[PDB]
Amino acid sequence: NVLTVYSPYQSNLIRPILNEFEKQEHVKIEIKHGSTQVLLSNLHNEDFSERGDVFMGGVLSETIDHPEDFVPYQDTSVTQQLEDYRSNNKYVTSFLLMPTVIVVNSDLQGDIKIRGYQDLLQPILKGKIAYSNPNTTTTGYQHMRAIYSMHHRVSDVHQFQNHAMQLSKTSKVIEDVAKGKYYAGLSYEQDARTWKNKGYPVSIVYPIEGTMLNVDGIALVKNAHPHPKRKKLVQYLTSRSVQQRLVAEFDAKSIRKDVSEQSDQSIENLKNIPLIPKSKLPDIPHHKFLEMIQ
Repeated sequence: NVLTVYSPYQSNLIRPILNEFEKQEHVKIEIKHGSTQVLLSNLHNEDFSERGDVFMGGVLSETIDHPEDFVPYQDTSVTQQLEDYRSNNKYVTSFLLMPTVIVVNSDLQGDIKIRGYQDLLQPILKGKIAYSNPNTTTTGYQHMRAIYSMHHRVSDVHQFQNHAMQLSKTSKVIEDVAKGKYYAGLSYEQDARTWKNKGYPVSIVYPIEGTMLNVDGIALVKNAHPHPKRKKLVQYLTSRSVQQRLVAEFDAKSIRKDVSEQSDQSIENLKNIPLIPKSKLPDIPHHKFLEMIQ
């Protein structure tokens, strides 16, 4: 009896973690891959009997437009989760924290000042910075929410979109910035660090106006025959020892109170990041926000 997991994460990065669960619980996991929104849409158009069991990863509490596709579940670990990033919606369990960032090509930058979104509007940068399509990528979507949160003006989003090139994939932003095609781009910490660590001249900037923190989540999928091990998979992924392993192996921060941000790589501490005031984060459904800025 196969346990089926939807995940927007690259399989090569989640396989070691899930393989340990496979051994512990004597179950085979099958992973369906794609972008967050492709997976959510295919899941939506699947019959109950063909749906998988768990949606693992992605900013689910900001992108799920069909809560009816998921099963309310409150994880054992929630009382041990950071209070500010606890889901607040019954069908998502918060899992990891990931800052969105501006990436800057430090060879190209010279004397150009870039501390946040409004610096990206300088004339010297016109047409020479990049972001990813917010309608199809979670990273583009989150960045447009961040820009909207500065003054709650759609016109700020449109202004930025008249200054920056839109790319079809988030991975193209960091690659094209790293390789010198653009001065700067809108990305997220893991991608930025990945390419920085390859040796490219990538500087990481947390937008001073306000930095959007991605809360990745896990959700149980509503299907006809739920796998008996699926809740144990959620508990496993939010357990202290797995969360410790994720902070140590990735440029992500744990959702847990009792897990430290210390890790042998490059990472700023949350307390030093200029996060968007909570009373600023637009409380707008995914599809409605995209219609707002269309």
